[PDB]
Amino acid sequence: ALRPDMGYNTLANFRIEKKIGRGQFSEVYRAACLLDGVPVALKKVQIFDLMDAKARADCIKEIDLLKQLNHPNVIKYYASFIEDNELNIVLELADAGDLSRMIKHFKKQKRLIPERTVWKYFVQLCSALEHMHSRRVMHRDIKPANVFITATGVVKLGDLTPYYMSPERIHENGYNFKSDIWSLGCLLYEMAALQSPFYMNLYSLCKKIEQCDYPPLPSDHYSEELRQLVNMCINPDPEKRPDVTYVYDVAKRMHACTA
Ligand SMILES: Nc1ncnc2c1ncn2[C@@H]1O[C@H](COP(=O)(O)OP(=O)(O)O)[C@@H](O)[C@H]1O
Ligand SMILES: [Mg+2]
Ligand code: NI
Repeated sequence: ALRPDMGYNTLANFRIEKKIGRGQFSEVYRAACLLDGVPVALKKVQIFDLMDAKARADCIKEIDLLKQLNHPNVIKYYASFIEDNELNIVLELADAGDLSRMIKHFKKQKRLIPERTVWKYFVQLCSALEHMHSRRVMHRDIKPANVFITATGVVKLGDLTPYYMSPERIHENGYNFKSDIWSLGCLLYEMAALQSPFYMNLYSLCKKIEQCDYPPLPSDHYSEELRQLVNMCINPDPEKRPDVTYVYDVAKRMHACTA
């Protein structure tokens, strides 16, 4: 039964329409908020059957930080709450596809993504990430499949064996902001090459990374600007990588003067 005072924080205020995903830790549904008709993704997690006191604190503290985020290029966290012995996370529905599939399209058509199109999407992604960093929140899982795109071409940085392993993460050092920058650079490269720069185990990956053993992007399709931005973002040394604000400023310049 409906509970109007409860907003997005109770299952009674949602109607489940379809199971749309199965995760390793969760099951994901499409649903509608009965109060305003807004469609949403609803995750249900058995955190009591998989987590411990400490983990639940970390996860829940993190989710609560995430709900404060508010930006057009970042998946919105409307609510989270314990109910039926489960963590329920209510998220902005991002239903139309993602960067991983866009890249498959181009591969299938045997075409590269024009530089202009790369910037069109990358600049939105930078916008998303600068918002997060400005709020002192690290994303932690930047990868093409986690970069949703609406039917209208809007980037939606999705909800936080990882796809892009940074050197500090490979060696179990702390993830931090420069680690997001590393992923961001790998993603820019992947948009331009249609493959990860380091496309195979962690030792050989470490080797490759320390020696920049990745194939160069073709200079006849991609500007020095695009290629240098990749180069500096995936520098093995975190201190050599630029902050997100510098990356964003280039993306905006390049988006402006290629469109
Ligand atoms: N906000 C969302 N909107 C639509 N689908 C989503 C959303 N978040 C996740 N999904 C889908 O749910 C599936 C599994 O969720 P996932 O993020 O892997 O959860 P976990 O990693 O905790 O198991 C994925 O295929 C993904 O496409
Ligand atoms: Mg999963
Ligand atoms: Ni190593």
